[PDB]
Amino acid sequence: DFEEKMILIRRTARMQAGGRRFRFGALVVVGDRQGRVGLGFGKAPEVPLAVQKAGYYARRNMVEVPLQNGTIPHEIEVEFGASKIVLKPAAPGTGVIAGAVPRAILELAGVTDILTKELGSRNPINIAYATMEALRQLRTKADVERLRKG
Amino acid sequence: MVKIRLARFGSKHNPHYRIVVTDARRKRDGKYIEKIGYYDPRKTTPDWLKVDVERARYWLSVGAQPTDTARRLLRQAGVFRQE
Amino acid sequence: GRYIGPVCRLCRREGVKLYLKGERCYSPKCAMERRPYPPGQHGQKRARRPSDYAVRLREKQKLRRIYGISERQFRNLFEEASKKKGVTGSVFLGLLESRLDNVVYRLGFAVSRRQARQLVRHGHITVNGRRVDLPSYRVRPGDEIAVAEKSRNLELIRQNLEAMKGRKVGPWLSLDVEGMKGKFLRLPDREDLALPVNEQLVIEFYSR
Amino acid sequence: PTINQLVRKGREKVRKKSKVPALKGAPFRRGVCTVVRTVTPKKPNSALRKVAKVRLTSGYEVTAYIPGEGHNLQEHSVVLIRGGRVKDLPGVRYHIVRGVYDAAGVKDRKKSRSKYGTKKPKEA
Amino acid sequence: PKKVLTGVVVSDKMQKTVTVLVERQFPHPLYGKVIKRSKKYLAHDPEEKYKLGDVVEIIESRPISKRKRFRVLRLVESGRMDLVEKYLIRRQNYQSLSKRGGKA
Amino acid sequence: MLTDPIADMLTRIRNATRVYKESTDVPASRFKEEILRILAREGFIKGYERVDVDGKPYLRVYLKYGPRRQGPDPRPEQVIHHIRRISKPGRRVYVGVKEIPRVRRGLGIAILSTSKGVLTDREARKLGVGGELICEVW
RNA sequence: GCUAGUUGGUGGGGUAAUGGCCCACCAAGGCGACGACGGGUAGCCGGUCUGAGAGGAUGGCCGGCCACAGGGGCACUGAG
RNA sequence: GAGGAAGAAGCCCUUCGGGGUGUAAACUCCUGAACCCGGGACGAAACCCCCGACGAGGGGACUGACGGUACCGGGGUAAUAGCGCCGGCCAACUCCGUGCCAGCAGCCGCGGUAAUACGGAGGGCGCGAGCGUUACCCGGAUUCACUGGGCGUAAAGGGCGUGUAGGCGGCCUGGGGCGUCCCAUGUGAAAGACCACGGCUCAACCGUGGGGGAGCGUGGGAUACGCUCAGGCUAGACGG
RNA sequence: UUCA
RNA sequence: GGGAUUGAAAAUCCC
Ligand SMILES: [K+]
Ligand SMILES: [K+]
Ligand SMILES: [K+]
Ligand SMILES: [K+]
Ligand SMILES: [K+]
Ligand SMILES: [K+]
Ligand SMILES: [K+]
Ligand SMILES: [Mg+2]
Ligand SMILES: [Mg+2]
Ligand SMILES: [Mg+2]
Ligand SMILES: [Mg+2]
Ligand SMILES: [Mg+2]
Ligand SMILES: [Mg+2]
Ligand SMILES: [Mg+2]
Ligand SMILES: [Mg+2]
Ligand SMILES: [Mg+2]
Ligand SMILES: [Mg+2]
Ligand SMILES: [Mg+2]
Ligand SMILES: [Mg+2]
Ligand SMILES: [Mg+2]
Ligand SMILES: [Mg+2]
Ligand SMILES: [Mg+2]
Ligand SMILES: [Mg+2]
Ligand SMILES: [Mg+2]
Ligand SMILES: [Mg+2]
Ligand SMILES: [Mg+2]
Ligand SMILES: [Mg+2]
Ligand SMILES: [Mg+2]
Ligand SMILES: [Mg+2]
Ligand SMILES: [Mg+2]
Ligand SMILES: [Mg+2]
Ligand SMILES: [Mg+2]
Ligand SMILES: [Mg+2]
Ligand SMILES: [Mg+2]
Ligand SMILES: [Mg+2]
Ligand SMILES: [Mg+2]
Ligand SMILES: [Mg+2]
Ligand SMILES: [Mg+2]
Ligand SMILES: [Mg+2]
Ligand SMILES: [Mg+2]
Ligand SMILES: [Mg+2]
Ligand SMILES: [Mg+2]
Ligand SMILES: [Mg+2]
Ligand SMILES: [Mg+2]
Ligand SMILES: [Mg+2]
Ligand SMILES: [Mg+2]
Ligand SMILES: [Mg+2]
Ligand SMILES: [Mg+2]
Ligand SMILES: [Mg+2]
Ligand SMILES: [Mg+2]
Ligand SMILES: [Mg+2]
Ligand SMILES: [Mg+2]
Ligand SMILES: [Mg+2]
Ligand SMILES: [Mg+2]
Ligand SMILES: [Mg+2]
Ligand SMILES: [Mg+2]
Ligand SMILES: [Mg+2]
Ligand SMILES: [Mg+2]
Ligand SMILES: [Mg+2]
Ligand SMILES: [Mg+2]
Ligand SMILES: [Mg+2]
Ligand SMILES: [Mg+2]
Ligand SMILES: [Mg+2]
Ligand SMILES: [Mg+2]
Ligand SMILES: [Mg+2]
Ligand SMILES: [Mg+2]
Ligand SMILES: [Mg+2]
Ligand SMILES: [Zn+2]
Repeated sequence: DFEEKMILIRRTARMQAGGRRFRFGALVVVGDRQGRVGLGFGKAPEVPLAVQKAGYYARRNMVEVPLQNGTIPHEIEVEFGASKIVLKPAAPGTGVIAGAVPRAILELAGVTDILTKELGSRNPINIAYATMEALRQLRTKADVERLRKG
Repeated sequence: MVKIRLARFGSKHNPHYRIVVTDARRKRDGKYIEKIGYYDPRKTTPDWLKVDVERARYWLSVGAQPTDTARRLLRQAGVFRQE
Repeated sequence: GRYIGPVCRLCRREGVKLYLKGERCYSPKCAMERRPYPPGQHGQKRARRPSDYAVRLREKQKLRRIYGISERQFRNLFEEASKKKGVTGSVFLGLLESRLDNVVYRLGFAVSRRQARQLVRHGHITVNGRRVDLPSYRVRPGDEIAVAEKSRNLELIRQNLEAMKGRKVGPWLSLDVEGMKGKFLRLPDREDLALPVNEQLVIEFYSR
Repeated sequence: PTINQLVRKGREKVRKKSKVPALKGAPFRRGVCTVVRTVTPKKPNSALRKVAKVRLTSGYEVTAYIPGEGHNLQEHSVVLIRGGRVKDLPGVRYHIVRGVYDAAGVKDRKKSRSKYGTKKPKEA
Repeated sequence: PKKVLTGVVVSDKMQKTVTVLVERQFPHPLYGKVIKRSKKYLAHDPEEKYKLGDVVEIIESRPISKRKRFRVLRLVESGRMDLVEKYLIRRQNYQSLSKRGGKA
Repeated sequence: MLTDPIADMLTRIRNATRVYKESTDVPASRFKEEILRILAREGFIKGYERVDVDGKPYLRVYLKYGPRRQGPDPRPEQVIHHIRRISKPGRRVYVGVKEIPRVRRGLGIAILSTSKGVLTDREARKLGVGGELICEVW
């Protein structure tokens, strides 16, 4: 059914008398490779619990990607924070040309051919969100039709 | 005096000429006035000798002077045949 | 000089059996049989989660180590592939399957690809009638790949071409076990193949 | 800036500065040792790195690092410079190539032999 | 074809010769905005006909003197120092920028 | 003074739809009206109408949106998601029919002004002509 | 800020030929911030390398043009 | 090349039971680069000579540096492997030595006794007649941003005016067509690059054909926008 | 005082 | 050079 890919796991630190007290953050992508992905960022005392919590948060946060034969219906640029992401449609045989973060998201959304570019701040977390949002903003002729039809 | 001669193309041990119109003073492989044919001395393919006879006739009419070897090929393609 | 060293060791590094020996990699001895873990003093230890890079590499390493082609040779093809029209992935595979040495093997004139190669380097092969000793020679569709008129009598040719009697072969190929000749009918399709390799990753390894 | 400002002043091309003034860009350069010595690194390291003040043919007098376990350079050794910094020794921007001129390779070395210029030893 | 240009006479202070200012518009090779550049040509006026403020057509001609390869083909429209003035002011400024200043 | 009336119009429209206004006025001018014909025809705007606010002529532009959405933030989708000026005073942009842009793979549009009148990128291509790339919308 | 053969005119000289190319005499003009003048560097190009492109870098080999034959000057001969 | 042990010795490692180098090697069988023998090129048909008219046309003779080379046929021996890496980036780990030393180091950083980072060894990764190193160019570098950046506190708004040049310019109509756009046409040397077929056994290399915008010149055309000339207007500005 |  | 002290140094102390 659903597939999970771990984007990143970090070990943040906090201060207390005595010393530093750690936590772990985990970014997980979840997709059916059929046009449905979800991003989850879960934090916990332990790496596993973190990952699990992340996976769990991801499924609660899904997006319906308008796949049109392995590619995106049109190009879009989305800035999330100081991170910008560029998604461009590509013919078959092209592949998924993207950094590890957008790739994981794109691949599990069931995208197979797409041109991509990370601009601005390349913070994983923020690039990830810029991506999900880019996907989330994708529209279809059918859609534009219902919209401008009125 | 402009001439009609062979310019060398191809590669080492793989000569391939170009029947050419060019001023007598140009390098052998320099900028020419026009290309009017091509010739492959080794007959490596069926088509190893072509010559725009119509154009050939043109340059002669204006003074082009053919190399001896160049005249040989031009004739082989009846550039002179008047029958 | 293509590789030339212990092979039922590479199969081990790839965690998937590769036919680099032929008939022994069939009879409970390809090592992958009872000992499929990687080579070296650390072979039985737990494998750390592979980096994205690692995966895209080892994968290409499988696809290449299969046909026994050198990186230089290999890379040139992929490039030629990228350029050509149509899905680079498949096309790349078509080109790989067109190498004479390979077709020779795919026709059964030889057991393995290493052996298939040597049969070509020693003129024991013939394309369209003339001898050809370039294992990288590219067989085009319509070409007849026979056995040296004077090598049909060779001991080794007998066995292999014998065991080939009654034994279907590649749907893009056609073996006339009689005159010991074959015929490259068409460029195989990804479908026609069943290689343990996700070309997608290969294309990605070079994408970097 | 406005396009008019850009029309008016345009952008300025980024010029790069060489970190290896061994003139002529030259891949290598030869010189004579003026002084062979030892220098101590900066925090957080400690040791007696081996340096040499070289008088180059490019008409320069720069200090060069003498890589390797041990060397054979005195106040008159002719040697070839390579160009490569030594992070711990500020001011040392070049390396002396071992295996060329009066700079012997490093005997006994068996691994990165290519560098340090040491011939392959016969194995009986 | 011999080139023909159009401009305003900004000088008559020469015997049988007039200075014609010619403007040219065009998109900037890189920034695209339409920029306007211009040049001064010394044209040949045999019978001292043309004068300041005249907009004339200038035609490519056989050399007449060093730095003087154009003859005045014809008159487009008489007097109009709005242009001559513009040019004169422009040069006026120059008077400033240097070692000293100069009221605007 | 207004430096780019077209940009001003494009903006009033942009600005008004972000707060979801009913209509929105913009000082009338032929050219603007021409842009509007297209916006209307293309279905980005319910339509427009001439009017006379305070004696002077304006152009009521009747904006249009999507339907209420669910979850937090019911604000509808915009019909005009993007609407940006391309050519501008001090940097006009022109194009050959061979160089006309394909906005959001056709899901969008580009309004050029040609010697054959104001036209969308398709219309322009059809009559095979280019011109000033006024703006894009999608 | 630059310029007096400097900018232009008339008449000559000169050349295959236009021309301050050179000369005599007369005008007082010519260029410049859209960078004159000055300093630095440099043969230019077809093309080459790189780059998604726009760009950036470059000018070996081969082909085109130019310039030069120890440095400077000069004519003679000749279709040149 | 194929076959070849639950797997020689040696070396490395070990919770000593064992693991690794490793089917790798021995060894069997097979093919036979090299090398020996024989045959041997294409590139060369003109100029010239005869017939014919010193023409067009049949005829004829001479001529190969490369080279006894290429290629062909016969015979025929198992016949060079190195180099750089293994802390992260970055594919690849373990023992000993050494103890802020000796040294490594592209950046971040390793070494003051139990170092996956130094030196060695055994393993392993990557390439392979090559592998590393240094130098230089473009890239990544939207890190001079036209495409494609910025300036409250991170370099970064001029101390404030006044105003010259310049850049920019409300609403309506008309003339002209400079910018802009559209046809047509001339240029755009070959080579290179792209595509397709071809010749050397393949390829590198090479040949033939095909496409070629752009940039300029020319001729004709359009007039929405920008420009310009005319006239008009009050919503900007300025007056009372 | 210096590295950690 | 060595020992003391130190995680090892510097400093200090002792031969
Ligand atoms: K935003
Ligand atoms: K004169
Ligand atoms: K250049
Ligand atoms: K260039
Ligand atoms: K033989
Ligand atoms: K300030
Ligand atoms: K008009
Ligand atoms: Mg962690
Ligand atoms: Mg959707
Ligand atoms: Mg931002
Ligand atoms: Mg940044
Ligand atoms: Mg392809
Ligand atoms: Mg710029
Ligand atoms: Mg240097
Ligand atoms: Mg320091
Ligand atoms: Mg240290
Ligand atoms: Mg370096
Ligand atoms: Mg006068
Ligand atoms: Mg004169
Ligand atoms: Mg006249
Ligand atoms: Mg002055
Ligand atoms: Mg706007
Ligand atoms: Mg917008
Ligand atoms: Mg633009
Ligand atoms: Mg003069
Ligand atoms: Mg100017
Ligand atoms: Mg020079
Ligand atoms: Mg780029
Ligand atoms: Mg770029
Ligand atoms: Mg050249
Ligand atoms: Mg000279
Ligand atoms: Mg001289
Ligand atoms: Mg003579
Ligand atoms: Mg003479
Ligand atoms: Mg074997
Ligand atoms: Mg035998
Ligand atoms: Mg012959
Ligand atoms: Mg011959
Ligand atoms: Mg006779
Ligand atoms: Mg006779
Ligand atoms: Mg002779
Ligand atoms: Mg690793
Ligand atoms: Mg090292
Ligand atoms: Mg130790
Ligand atoms: Mg180690
Ligand atoms: Mg390391
Ligand atoms: Mg080590
Ligand atoms: Mg090779
Ligand atoms: Mg760079
Ligand atoms: Mg850049
Ligand atoms: Mg920078
Ligand atoms: Mg910008
Ligand atoms: Mg910035
Ligand atoms: Mg501050
Ligand atoms: Mg600041
Ligand atoms: Mg500040
Ligand atoms: Mg201020
Ligand atoms: Mg102030
Ligand atoms: Mg206006
Ligand atoms: Mg053209
Ligand atoms: Mg062309
Ligand atoms: Mg060309
Ligand atoms: Mg071929
Ligand atoms: Mg061609
Ligand atoms: Mg008016
Ligand atoms: Mg102190
Ligand atoms: Mg320290
Ligand atoms: Zn195997």
